[PDB]
Amino acid sequence: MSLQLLRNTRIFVSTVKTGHNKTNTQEILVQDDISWGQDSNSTDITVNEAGPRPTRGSKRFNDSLNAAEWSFSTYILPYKDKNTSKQIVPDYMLWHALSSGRAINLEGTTGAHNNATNFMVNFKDNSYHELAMLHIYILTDKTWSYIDSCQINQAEVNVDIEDIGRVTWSGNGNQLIPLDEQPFDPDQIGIDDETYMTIQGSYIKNKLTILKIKDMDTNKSYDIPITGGTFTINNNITYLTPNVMSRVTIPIGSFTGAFELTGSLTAYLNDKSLGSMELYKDLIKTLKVVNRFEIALVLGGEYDDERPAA
Amino acid sequence: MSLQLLRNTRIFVSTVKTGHNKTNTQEILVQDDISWGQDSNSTDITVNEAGPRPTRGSKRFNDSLNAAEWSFSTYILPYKDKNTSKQIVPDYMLWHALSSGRAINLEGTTGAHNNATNFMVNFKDNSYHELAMLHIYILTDKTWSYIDSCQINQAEVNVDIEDIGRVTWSGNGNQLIPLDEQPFDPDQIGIDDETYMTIQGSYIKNKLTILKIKDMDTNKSYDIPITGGTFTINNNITYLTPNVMSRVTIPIGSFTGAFELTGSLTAYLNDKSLGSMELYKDLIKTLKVVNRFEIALVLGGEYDDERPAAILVAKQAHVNIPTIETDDVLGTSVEFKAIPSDLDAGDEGYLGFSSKYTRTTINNLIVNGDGATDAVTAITVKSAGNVTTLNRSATLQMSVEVTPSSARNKEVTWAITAGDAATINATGLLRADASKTGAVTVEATAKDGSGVKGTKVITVTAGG
Amino acid sequence: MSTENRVIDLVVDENVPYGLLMQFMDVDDSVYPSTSKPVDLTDFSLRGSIKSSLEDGAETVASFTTAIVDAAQGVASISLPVSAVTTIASKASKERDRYNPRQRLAGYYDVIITRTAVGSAASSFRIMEGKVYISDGVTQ
Amino acid sequence: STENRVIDLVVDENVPYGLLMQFMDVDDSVYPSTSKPVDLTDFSLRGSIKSSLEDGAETVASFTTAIVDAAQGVASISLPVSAVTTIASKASKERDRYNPRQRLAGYYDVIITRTAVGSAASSFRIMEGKVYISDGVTQ
Amino acid sequence: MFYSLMRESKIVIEYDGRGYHFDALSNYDASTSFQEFKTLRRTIHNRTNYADSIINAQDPSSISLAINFSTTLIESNFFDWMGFTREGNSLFLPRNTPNIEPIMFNMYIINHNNSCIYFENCYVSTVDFSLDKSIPILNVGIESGKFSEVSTFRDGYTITQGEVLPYSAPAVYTNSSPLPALISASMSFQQQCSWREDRNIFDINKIYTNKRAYVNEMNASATLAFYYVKRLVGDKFLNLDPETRTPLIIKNKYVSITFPLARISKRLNFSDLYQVEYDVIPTADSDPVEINFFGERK
Amino acid sequence: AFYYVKRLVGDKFLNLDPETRTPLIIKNKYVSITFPLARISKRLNFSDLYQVEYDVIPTADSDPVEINFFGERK
Amino acid sequence: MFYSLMRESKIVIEYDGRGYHFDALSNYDASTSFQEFKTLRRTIHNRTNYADSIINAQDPSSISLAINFSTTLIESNFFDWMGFTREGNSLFLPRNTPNIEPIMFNMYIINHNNSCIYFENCYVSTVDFSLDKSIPILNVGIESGKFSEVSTFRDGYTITQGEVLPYSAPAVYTNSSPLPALISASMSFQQQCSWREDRNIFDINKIYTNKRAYVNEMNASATLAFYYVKRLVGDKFLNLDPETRTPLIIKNKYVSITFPLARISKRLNFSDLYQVEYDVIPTADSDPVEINFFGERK
Repeated sequence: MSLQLLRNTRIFVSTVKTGHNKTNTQEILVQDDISWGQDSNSTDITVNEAGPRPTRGSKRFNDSLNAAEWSFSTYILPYKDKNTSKQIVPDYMLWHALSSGRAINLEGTTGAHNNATNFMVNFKDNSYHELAMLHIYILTDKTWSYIDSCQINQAEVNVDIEDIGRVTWSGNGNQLIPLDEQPFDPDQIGIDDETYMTIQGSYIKNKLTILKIKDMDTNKSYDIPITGGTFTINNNITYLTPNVMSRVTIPIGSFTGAFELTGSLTAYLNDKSLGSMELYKDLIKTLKVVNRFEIALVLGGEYDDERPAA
Repeated sequence: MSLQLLRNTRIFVSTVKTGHNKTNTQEILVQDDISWGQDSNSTDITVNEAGPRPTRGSKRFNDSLNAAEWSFSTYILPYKDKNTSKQIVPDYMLWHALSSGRAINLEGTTGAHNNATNFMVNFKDNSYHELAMLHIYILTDKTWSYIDSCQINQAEVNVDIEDIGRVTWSGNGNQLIPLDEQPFDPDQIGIDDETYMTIQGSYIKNKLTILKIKDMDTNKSYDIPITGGTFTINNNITYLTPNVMSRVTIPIGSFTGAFELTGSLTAYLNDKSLGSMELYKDLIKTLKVVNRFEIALVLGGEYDDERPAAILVAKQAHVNIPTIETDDVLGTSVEFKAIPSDLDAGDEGYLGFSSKYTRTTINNLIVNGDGATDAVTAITVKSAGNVTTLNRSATLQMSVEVTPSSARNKEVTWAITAGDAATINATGLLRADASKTGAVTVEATAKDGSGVKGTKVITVTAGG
Repeated sequence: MSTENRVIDLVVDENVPYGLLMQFMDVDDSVYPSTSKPVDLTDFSLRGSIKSSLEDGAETVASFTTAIVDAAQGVASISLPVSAVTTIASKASKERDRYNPRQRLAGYYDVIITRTAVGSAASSFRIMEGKVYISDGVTQ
Repeated sequence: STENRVIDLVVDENVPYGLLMQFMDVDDSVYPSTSKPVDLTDFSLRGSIKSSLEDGAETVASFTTAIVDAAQGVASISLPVSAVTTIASKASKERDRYNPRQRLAGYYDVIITRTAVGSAASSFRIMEGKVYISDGVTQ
Repeated sequence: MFYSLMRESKIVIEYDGRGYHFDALSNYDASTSFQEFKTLRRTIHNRTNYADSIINAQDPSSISLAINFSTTLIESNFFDWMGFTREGNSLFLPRNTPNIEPIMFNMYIINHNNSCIYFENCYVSTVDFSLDKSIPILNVGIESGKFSEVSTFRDGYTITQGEVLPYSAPAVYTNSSPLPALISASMSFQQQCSWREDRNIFDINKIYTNKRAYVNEMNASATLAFYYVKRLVGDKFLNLDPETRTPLIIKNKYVSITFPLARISKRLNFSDLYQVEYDVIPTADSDPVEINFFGERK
Repeated sequence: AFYYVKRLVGDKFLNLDPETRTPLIIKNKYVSITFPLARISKRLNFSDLYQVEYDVIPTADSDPVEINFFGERK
Repeated sequence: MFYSLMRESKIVIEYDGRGYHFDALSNYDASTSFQEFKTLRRTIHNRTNYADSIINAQDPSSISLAINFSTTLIESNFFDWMGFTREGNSLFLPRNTPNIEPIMFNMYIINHNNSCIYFENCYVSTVDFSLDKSIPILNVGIESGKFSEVSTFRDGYTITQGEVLPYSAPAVYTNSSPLPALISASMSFQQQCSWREDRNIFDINKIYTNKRAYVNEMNASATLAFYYVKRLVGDKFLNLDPETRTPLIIKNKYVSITFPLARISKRLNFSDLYQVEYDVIPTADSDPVEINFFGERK
């Protein structure tokens, strides 16, 4: 006899369905916009006669279940952990499952791997039909539940100045399963106060955003003060569900699509040398089918003293 | 020389274009959102050349008129009239034209028919290509007009808590015709102050909304406090218009589509026994292609003292797999559809309106189909001569006592459930044999579908 | 290898006696073509009953009268008198069906042929099954 | 083929009604079907017109059976103009969809019968359907 | 009355006196019809307008089923009934057709209220499935001789298809060298039988139904679609030249069709991204074509 | 074109057997095409809802096919 | 590895030892294939299932190019190669076909990383363009005999198509009287050659490629679409009667196809707005059909 509030939700990301420890599961600090669920398909069979006294009756059949949808937003919060003394982001397994389809290995050189200097994510090893497989665990107040065999579909990052650096995750799962018993003690696995202090020491502010753009065909670096932007890491993952007429079906497997890394950057027109106006005029004067630009969007700004940045 | 305001509109519903009296026409109390009209189709013929000095000119032709659209909202206002002393809703002919395609007969048993206890609407006789035919009469200030040969397309009912019980009507007509002369005196046909007082005495508040849902495959009643919902009665009526190139055309006849009785019910997740969480978990754990649920949405609440209420009953309903609606307080949506037992059987559901519903009245409406027909509430089975046991090779013709004493269906069936030491017939003459040394049971259930249980544990022994 | 058709639905006519006769024929497929000889119905009796429902405790609407017409030709007739037809008509469901208001569902019926004798094995056999319908009449 | 017992009768107002049934026995064993007529011996036909099929329905009228030319199988069913008037009196005021002159008057069925031709009462229904009154103008 | 919904149906195949209820059925299509002899005898005496039509035969039915792969591998019986020899869970394409006539079986299409349609003298004439980026499904095609309406039937309570197999990406190999840039591997197997119409003058005034048939040929075929990819300039492994004999295998986690020696023909399309298309058939002296059915864990 | 509907198990009136001669009429409120004797061939399609399709032609010795044209009130 | 994108390609036609790189190419389509001889030797001894297929010939390729008009008028060489005689910038349709065999040329389809497909023994078999309210474009159709994969190639650095010509509305005249209400003027020119297959017993165990061909006929045709317009009652100029001989010209700002004498057949369609359709072919004794190519300023 209790009502469940969204504010008491806690999200854990796992790679295993049993033997949950601190290296397989960590809490993900989510925000208000968290959402999850699973929709179902149906069908109505109606008789369409033409004579007088026609039959007017319908009938519904449950035929299939759609892939589970989940989404949440998290702050980009790089920091160094005391155990390994290597810079790591708390939602690092999300980055790994986004980046590569191999087992997580922070000591390696592909996907999500860290260092004594910075945490790095490269997409050099994402040629897989099924990327690294996660299991989102949802804890609302007292009741437990989880989504089985999730995959990171995309990660939206919105460069919204006068706001904090944030990333929005989206994905799909085979099936949302409600759990009656506690899988693991959330008190132990959840982040403690010490690492919370360490994290809140480091925040990324979207206002202090410098951009470095260079035309590789002409060797021309431009000075473009940004007004607002966004970039996405998209996998275009589609979940396959079998069609059975006698029984309802849930998705069985998936297949990654085309990996897209796009972006959009808004800025004011500047008449100064190597400004926005010069870039716009050069781009509309060349009229080339292909361009070779080097773009380095630096969230959090660049400084001589140590500062957080993405 | 005058401007016409929407606030002075008055709507009358008629089944006849002449001889208007109080049994063929009544005023329908409409609200601000009333709307009506008729749109027209056209076409542009343009020459599309390619050479220099091309012809750039168009031409328009009126080709057809669309079916007239009308809609308005009314309050569900059950009451009893002084003339007949039978509970009736003021917009009863709208309910009839929605329910059945026969001539209106409140004394009957199909479509919109009333009683000394409640007003009832069932869809057991809607197998018609052209339902009961109405004529909406519109009176704005001084000028008259009406829509010819209307049909009730649907009736939207929105369960919006902290608001009054209301129903929204929609439909189509062949043609909207403006009338210069008064068809009938609106002063006489319009509702007078006495019936207005009687009506305003009875209002249905959507807040006091209890819902009764039961899984017929498992016999599990759930306690779901609603947050907001809606149910629709839809006919999918399509109006046919002829295509003539030389003259504009208006629709000539129609044809009813597939009768749909769907719904959607939102509620918060409850961890208590037989709550929303249990229903959601059961529905997502079974994963069945078909569901058999009994849904009885009771607008206005149930009480021991007399209260107004509007009740929708779906005997064999189909419930979609629920989803969790993540809000500040977690919730869910229970979208259902009332399907019939057989396609050409009708009986997808029915409705009962009255200003006097005691809990027993709505209970026997749900389980018997009529608020006046009483239904059995409890049973204790009785043996032949107050006998408590039985011995080997002995008969026991057991009887039954039922409550209330005025239930229409006083009969029961007979069955053996626990143990194998006796057999029972249709009449109830229990029979045993030798080598019966175990405790056997006997059960009885009524034939009206009430859900009443009659049990007794007879201690059959091997004898002396 | 083919299928049987044990499920047969009967339609009776109100106010008219109903007569159905069954012929049992021995069959075989061999080098010579299909040889059929009538089954000799000696000590063969029939018995059929009608109830308004399949579920246990169903009210017995009526019962069929059984007779054997010709043992040598293997013909047995299963029928009911006109009074039984009226009895079943009274107990039928009142729910009519459009496009033919005559027919109403009366219940379910079964027929068992049995051979009971001291030397004969206690063997029964449900030859048929199905539902019984009634064609309501106005005359009489 | 199959069964075609259901045929609806349209009787005329103010006019006596008479139907002529040529009983026949067609057999399709030979490709030109045999035209052998049944021989009308020990045969009697009975038919009543009763509004609705429910029990206790009032008898609107009763057919008058005529057996003529037994050798060639033909027979006649009829009823006097007074019977026609009695039928038209009790007919419903609602008119048929396809013809705005017909009104449903009731149901009917005629039953052939053999009375101890072989010590058997082999009576079975011949035909059935609905009786429709067609409103006249002459009277 | 009782309407008949496709979703509320059950298809049971009757073979050897046992009912093979084929659940996990995505969709099936069937039709029944009759053959007529309609002639118009217009003469100089009477230029008539009314034809002389008599129904004398039942047109053979063409039933197509789409069946999902299942863990109990009942669907391999379609290869078994179509003529393939069995060893364990692998089906061989025999060098020669075993018998003149195909393997005949009956099929039921059950529905509610004891309604049924009884197809008799059926044989499996086509089986093809596409290994692609969607869930694999094999469309079988059977032809019937006689259709009928029956009251009681055969219902496969026990013999049924299990859970559908999870998706697994296809991969085609040459020996053990993978072939890069696969798009869609489609396999096709056929038993191109032919009805032997024996309608004679003893069937006049009667409805004739086809009963016997003979196998014209059996075959195994596959069409492979790739992207035109080259790793070297003047490459020898990947090119457009035909390959008279080369060992090929279209492998999955649950099925593997093996061509011990294959005849490959290539076809290049200059589309948005260049695509090459193979046409794989077994050679003259190739060993029997393998079709393995792995339920779980190979 | 009909929907495959059966009222009884092993029904005789509604089935798939051909009908050599049967009186048929396709009636409306304003037109009625009459076949005094018709040759009907049936065809069943196992679609979403089973549909049977007739093929009605007049027989060899059938009486002339009627086509009535009723303007109003028959 | 290296994928092959259509957008990243370059089509160079090799004629007379010079490379004609045809830029301003909107879209091209091509395919390559082989011919097989597949027989199944089913015998009473062994009713086999494995066919005897050998690849022995290359199926001729059908390459279609869609080329925009250009200011340097390289595209008129397609008329030049297809058989038209040249005087200045105007192409004549000769009264008689000049030679038995067409003008043969090779074609390359270049791509990145030294990848190429080499079509040989090609000839231009069809050229048609529609003068309409959209930008004109001529779809050429060439047929190849032999296709091959080569490492180095011919790339037309200098000979290339210039800028596309700006759109200009078409207009059709009779002498100098304009024809009103034009919709779409479509012109068609063909060189209906035929391959002479000379596959003989000396080519057994070898792949055969077509090499020689002969011209069955050349022709010039045009289909004109108008709106049915009449200026007078019983008009003589504009009607539906056929015209045995009438001088016609389908003129543009950059091209003008001239029929010195034309045979016009008319066809009326009772559509939303009545449309008449012409069928213009040159007469028997008509002078050669003109095709002028004006780059700029006529």
